[PDB]
Amino acid sequence: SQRITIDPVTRIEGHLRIDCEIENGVVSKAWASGTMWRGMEEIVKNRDPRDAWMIVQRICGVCTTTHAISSVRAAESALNIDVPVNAQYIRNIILAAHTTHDHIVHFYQLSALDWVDITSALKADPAKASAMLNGVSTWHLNSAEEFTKVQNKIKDLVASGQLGIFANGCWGHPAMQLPPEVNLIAVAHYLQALECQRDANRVVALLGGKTPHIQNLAVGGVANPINLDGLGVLNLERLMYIKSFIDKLSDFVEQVYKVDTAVIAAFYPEWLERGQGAVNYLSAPEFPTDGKNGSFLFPGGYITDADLSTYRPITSHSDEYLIKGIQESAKHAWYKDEAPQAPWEGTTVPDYTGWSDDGKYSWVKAPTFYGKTVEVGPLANMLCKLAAKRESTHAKLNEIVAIYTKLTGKTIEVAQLHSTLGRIIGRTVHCCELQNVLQDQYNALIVNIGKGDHTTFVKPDIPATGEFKGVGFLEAPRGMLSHWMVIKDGIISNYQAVVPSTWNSGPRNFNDEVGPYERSLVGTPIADPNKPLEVVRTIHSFDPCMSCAVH
Amino acid sequence: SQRITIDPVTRIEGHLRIDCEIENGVVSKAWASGTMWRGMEEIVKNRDPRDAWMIVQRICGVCTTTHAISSVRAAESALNIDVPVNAQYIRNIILAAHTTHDHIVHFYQLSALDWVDITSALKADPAKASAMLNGVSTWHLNSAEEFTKVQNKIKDLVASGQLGIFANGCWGHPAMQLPPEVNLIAVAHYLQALECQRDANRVVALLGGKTPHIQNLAVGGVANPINLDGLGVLNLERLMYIKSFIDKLSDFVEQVYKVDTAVIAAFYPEWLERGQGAVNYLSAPEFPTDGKNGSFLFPGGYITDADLSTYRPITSHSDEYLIKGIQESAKHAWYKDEAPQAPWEGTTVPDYTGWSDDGKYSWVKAPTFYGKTVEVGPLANMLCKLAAKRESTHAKLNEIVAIYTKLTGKTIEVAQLHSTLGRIIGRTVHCCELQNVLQDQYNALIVNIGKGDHTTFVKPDIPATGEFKGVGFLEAPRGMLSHWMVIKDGIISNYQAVVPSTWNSGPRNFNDEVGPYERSLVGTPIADPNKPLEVVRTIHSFDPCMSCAVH
Amino acid sequence: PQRPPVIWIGAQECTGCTESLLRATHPTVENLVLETISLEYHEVLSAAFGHQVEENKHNALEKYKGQYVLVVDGSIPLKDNGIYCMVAGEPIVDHIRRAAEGAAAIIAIGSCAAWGGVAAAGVNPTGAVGLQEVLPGKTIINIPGCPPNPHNFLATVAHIITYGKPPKLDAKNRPTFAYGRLIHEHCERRPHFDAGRFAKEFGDEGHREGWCLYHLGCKGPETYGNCSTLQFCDVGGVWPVAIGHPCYGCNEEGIGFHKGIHQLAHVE
Amino acid sequence: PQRPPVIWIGAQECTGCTESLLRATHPTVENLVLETISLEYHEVLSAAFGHQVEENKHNALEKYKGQYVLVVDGSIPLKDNGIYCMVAGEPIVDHIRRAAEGAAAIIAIGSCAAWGGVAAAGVNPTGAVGLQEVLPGKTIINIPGCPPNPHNFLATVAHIITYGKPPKLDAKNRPTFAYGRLIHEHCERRPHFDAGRFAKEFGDEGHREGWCLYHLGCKGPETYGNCSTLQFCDVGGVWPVAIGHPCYGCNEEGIGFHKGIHQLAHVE
Ligand code: NFU
Ligand code: NFU
Ligand code: SF4
Ligand code: SF4
Ligand code: SF4
Ligand code: SF4
Ligand code: F3S
Ligand code: F3S
Ligand SMILES: [Mg+2]
Ligand SMILES: [Mg+2]
Repeated sequence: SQRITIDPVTRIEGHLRIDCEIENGVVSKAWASGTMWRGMEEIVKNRDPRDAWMIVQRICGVCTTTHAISSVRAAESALNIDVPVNAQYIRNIILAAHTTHDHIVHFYQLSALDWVDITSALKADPAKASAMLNGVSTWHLNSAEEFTKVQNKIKDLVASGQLGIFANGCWGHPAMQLPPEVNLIAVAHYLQALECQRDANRVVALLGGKTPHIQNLAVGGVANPINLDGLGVLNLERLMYIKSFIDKLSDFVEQVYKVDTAVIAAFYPEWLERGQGAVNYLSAPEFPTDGKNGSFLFPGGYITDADLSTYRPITSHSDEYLIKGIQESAKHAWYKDEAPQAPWEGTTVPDYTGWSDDGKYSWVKAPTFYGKTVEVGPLANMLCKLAAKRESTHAKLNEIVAIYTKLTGKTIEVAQLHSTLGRIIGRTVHCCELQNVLQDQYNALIVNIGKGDHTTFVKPDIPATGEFKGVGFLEAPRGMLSHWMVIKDGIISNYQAVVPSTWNSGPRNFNDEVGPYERSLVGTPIADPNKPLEVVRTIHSFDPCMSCAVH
Repeated sequence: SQRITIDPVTRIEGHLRIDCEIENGVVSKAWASGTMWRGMEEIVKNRDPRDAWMIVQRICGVCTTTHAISSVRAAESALNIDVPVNAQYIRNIILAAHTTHDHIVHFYQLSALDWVDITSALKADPAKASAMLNGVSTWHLNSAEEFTKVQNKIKDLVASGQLGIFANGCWGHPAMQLPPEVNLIAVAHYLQALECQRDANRVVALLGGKTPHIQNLAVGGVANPINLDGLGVLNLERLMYIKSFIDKLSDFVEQVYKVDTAVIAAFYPEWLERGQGAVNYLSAPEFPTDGKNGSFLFPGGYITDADLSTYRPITSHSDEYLIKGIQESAKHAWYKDEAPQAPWEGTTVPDYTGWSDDGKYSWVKAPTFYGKTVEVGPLANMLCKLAAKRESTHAKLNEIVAIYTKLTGKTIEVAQLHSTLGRIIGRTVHCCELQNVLQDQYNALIVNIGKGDHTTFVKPDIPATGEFKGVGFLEAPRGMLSHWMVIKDGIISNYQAVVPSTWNSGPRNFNDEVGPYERSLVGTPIADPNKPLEVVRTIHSFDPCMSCAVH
Repeated sequence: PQRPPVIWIGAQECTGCTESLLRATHPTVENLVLETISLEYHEVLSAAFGHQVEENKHNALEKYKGQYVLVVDGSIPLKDNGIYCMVAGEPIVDHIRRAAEGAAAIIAIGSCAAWGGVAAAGVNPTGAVGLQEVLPGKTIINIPGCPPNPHNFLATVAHIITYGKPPKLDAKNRPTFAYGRLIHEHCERRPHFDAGRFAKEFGDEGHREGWCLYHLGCKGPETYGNCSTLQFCDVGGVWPVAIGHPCYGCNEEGIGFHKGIHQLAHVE
Repeated sequence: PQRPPVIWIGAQECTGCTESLLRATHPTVENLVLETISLEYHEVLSAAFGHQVEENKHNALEKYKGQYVLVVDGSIPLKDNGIYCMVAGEPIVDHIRRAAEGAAAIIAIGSCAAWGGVAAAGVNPTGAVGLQEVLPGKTIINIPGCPPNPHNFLATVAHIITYGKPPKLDAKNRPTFAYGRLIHEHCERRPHFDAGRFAKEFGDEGHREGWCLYHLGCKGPETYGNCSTLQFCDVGGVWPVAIGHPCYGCNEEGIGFHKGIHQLAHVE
């Protein structure tokens, strides 16, 4: 009956509009709309395949690195290049350290102020706030004195009358359920998170040459010159510098981020029972460790009917089962060709007609896997790893659940993971497991260089005539990414990116099935239709990236 | 009369031997010996006056900067150069930031393990250690969880069986008086001190070109090119980076160092009643802020009869009363010429005769001021500032005394400052007042650049013929420093340094009067003459630097 | 006292220019927003969303009329009357012209805003342009790079705040402290260039000795910036050439996103 | 888990070489002494003093015979039978020869220990020499500089610990990763040098544009080091030439402390 629009959705990457029909104060129907297009797929066409990665990296600066690595993986697949293992170690360290930064910033800078009321934090007792975390976390910056310094910075901000980024938030909104003490804790951790995410990006910068937008890749491996005895190249002093930053990440991730995930769950238990986006989930395996583009540290696969018994593992980026299921449809998007397209045959011809509830309403295409709507991202990667009986993922999830049980007396079953909070828990579990990936891959690099292997690059042989088709898969922070490259007569004849936020934010598909964002909103209670905080909470759980979704 | 030797004295700069006669468990007579000589005053002779500062900066790497600034001030004195005020702001920021690092390392890394038992820290309860700083400090890193991380580092070092640096210290010695909790607090603050002193030295590095051993000076000003709009020079971005590190120093100095000084005093009250070095004190004014080598932020002067009403102010580095008084005697040092020598006529002709109780026993010369023995350093500079009625110094000392009073119920009179703990308190007060020097001089530099003044250098005119005499005064972390340059026919014909540790560590002088170190040890109780902690405590309070003392 | 107001509008942006702020150290993004500026509008960081964040912008445009710095990242798409970037149901070009009316100073951050960047490369599907082209009557300060070192932006804002005027600009309105010199005219591999000591393949002997990357397609010779001196992330020794990849000329219109990675600087 | 032993002896040292460890970040001095090595003897940092600390030295020389890294800073004075540096009543030259006999590896840290440095300059009052001259027929690793970047030392020790051997050394036994190239053959001001753009006087127009310091007496053409690439203190952009002052040649025998600041270098 009542129709609302949230335009812009803030604390995401890029330009998103969400419309909702409300009946009986519950969302009955939703639309997700990507409102900005660049045509990155057309900009990259007719170039040398080697050039693509520097151009398509600029699809997104929040998930910097991801399109760069997927692009070189697509060119490598098209030319049958086996990537030197040292290049795999370096790509993997960059992706894991980038993803650490990404997840920390998502939980704190992008998501926390959905759950956390900064006006309530001013009313808190710093001593009581500190007392609450006794025996809960061993973090060294949870003192009453730390929380007092934080509370004073918020007091000074509010007193100035210039609240800036904090102006006109959902302060005093009925869906805000943290007590004053936990609000102050969350704000202290918000500011501490910014130090942790800076250390993560120092790892990326020392191998990438900067971030955002790394500049050390190549079709054929990496541009880092390994030489322990060389001045001005990647020597042992540079590697010790990288390791110094790797070593600074684990304490915050384990003693703050992991603990806050459980604390937020403890005060918002009904968010374990709403915000399901799909019954099908996809993830690609990630972090290859051999010289044949395989032996992934993290498994991938496909889950159906929200039932982990159906798990179909994917252990190769060359799996024809994964490659042949993927199509996209523009039936409800602003492009000319509406029938499902395999990406090697995809087109991206703009056809803006304006908004229509029943017609076209987004720049985001609608992907499908063998005709089905699928959620991608940390919940998908978590469910795949649990279905694979990965001990490390079970142990990490159980650590978060044990904190929740200690706070609530209650437990969390696999069924409750199909939820807004389950999606957030998946991301925290991912960030935690990535800290062992950084240690493992750093050590493997040190060991390999010690055996005399300094190989980082194989020159690609690009035939001047003939057609070659390649696909690069990558498990990005927001889920499975795929770059699809057709080379004809030495140049790119077609380039299609199917990006995780494309899967999740996609509009109604060729068989009029809603995408994950649109499904997740059905049944969302709305306390105030002019401030639909409950909608933004579920949407933020997917970590939307609309420059990624649309490109 | 039992005879002990401490050789080497550790946790000082350079090579010191202390001998004590002990009668009835108390030292009755002492000898200080500097056991290493380089002849730095000879090495610099016969050079262009512009070259001296880069050579004589290597007198010491602990008090890096000090000899460099004193050398260019001496050449500038000889040549009647007025230093550009921007060159003064830069020299002042470097000296103040360096002195911050220097004092923090002295209290923690060089001194604390005289007063702190690390094996006793192992027996502490972290929660009780944390609870006893409630309302005493607003420091954000005094949590039970911080103290537990530190306790576990100590536990793991002991368990390895490799104590290295910490092996066979005075653990369990009866003069160790802190309870386990206050030992553990001190060790936690020791480790935190290392981060603060690193930030102090990032200020020094951004203006000096590196540290140790800055490389931005010149006879005539500094080598920093000021240009807000210039690529690769001292621009607004570089000045903002300097300010970011200045801003990080104050909280640790005010909330940890200042508080630990009062805490150590509270458990060691008789150390306010011994270790008097002298009844006469000298300090140079420091931090000139005009275009004429004057208008110092910190006053200096001369106090006699340990009676602050005798205070004679010194407000100029050209003060003939200060210049004419200074002499050095080698009557009891390993040099040929024994009568007191004014430094402009000074000689340094080595005459090593080995150790004699009644003759020559040191490479340190014995300085006098109008024939009197004088103590220099932060006690001296604190007494002169108190006597000059500097409200900042009174306010800062009173803040330390208030913490002491809260912890013990007793107070500290000025008479009790003439002591081992009074000397430590004077250094802490110095470090605290320097944080306002750094803020003041950074702001003065930004303001002056804004008025259009980018001048950093005046070219010296060095006449090819004639004789020119110059003296450079500097208030160094350890006290009044003076470099004395004679120029003849455009080259250095004489160079003499009179260094603060020369005053304090000097042997018996021409009239056989003991130096400050030697006097301060009279009356030291010795519980165990095989483990003379009490001697080492008194000597460390002077912050000995024997590469400085001897050069 | 009150903090200087900043209004930040993203057009066809990848959000890399905002992300650059999270790497900054002088100031850190937390000191920037709590101490140095009042960030009155920023869609990536704002607590408010939808109707409340549009209220924040119109309240800031009125309260701080004539006082705010307007920052734009991303290109502005002119094709088909602006429909390739729509916020709150209106073309972004309309949001930008409205905000630019009351601005004390206007900054195009990033190559996209400065000259159209990657979004305006190849066939330019959306008719993307730079901010100066949208606002022809205004002096736009350009801070190019993809993204620039955040301090190129922060020291520009600091100059305006501290000294009450913009820093010195070159002919393309770029601050001279960051863009006044070719990368190649201040590059530490210049001695290798001069001696003909060239890497010819990644992983080869020259490359593993830190030789000049001219022959891998370095654009340093035609790119203005401070990549070789200020570099990136304030850790020391981090820029693309230091880690062993040629400059792509991301700062420079007609070089980055136009020439091939391995296209040499003297080939058109 | 046992940490590799290190014995550090100071001869005619200013303590700048020890102080350099307090600026290090990878590792920090606290991570060095608690996690990376066991520092079995160091006069500046040792809790123990006098007889007890000389006990620790003797205990360690015996227990770790054939296993410890011996580090010496400062020059060794041979004039008048060693009496210009006496520790515990003996010439330091004797302490050093004793410790050298059981050493797995021997490092001269700093120009004083490497070649005599400032202590052996001019008339050389104490007959100061470098470590290799007091230990003929022992392999000394030289890490020169006054003081060196502490990572030139730390990454040398790390190579020994991680790969079980020293890093690759040049003809003067300096690690090639730190000393393999002239500063002038990897200096970002080389383009200014090539074009004749020179600072003539501190504060002049060329100086304030960051031009080449050759004509102020820069020793970069005659000095092997990594000052232009690794630089100092890990904040980025900090070495003497970046700050505005010529290289003095402190790393290089016959340059530092022998040539005048403003005396011109020979260029190859
Ligand atoms: N993570 C991530 Fe991106 Ni801005 C999305 N969605 C891309 O792969
Ligand atoms: N402070 C100090 Fe030095 Ni190593 C002494 N004594 C110098 O002047
Ligand atoms: S300039 Fe580069 S980083 Fe900035 S918006 Fe454009 S593509 Fe993104
Ligand atoms: S690497 Fe690039 S900028 Fe540097 S000297 Fe070579 S061509 Fe020039
Ligand atoms: S090399 Fe330099 S810093 Fe090291 S001891 Fe010698 S003079 Fe001091
Ligand atoms: S003379 Fe010095 S400043 Fe000039 S290019 Fe050579 S090393 Fe660099
Ligand atoms: S590609 Fe861009 S970041 Fe600098 S090194 Fe070249 S202008
Ligand atoms: S003086 Fe020394 S520190 Fe490097 S810049 Fe020259 S060799
Ligand atoms: Mg696509
Ligand atoms: Mg002297």
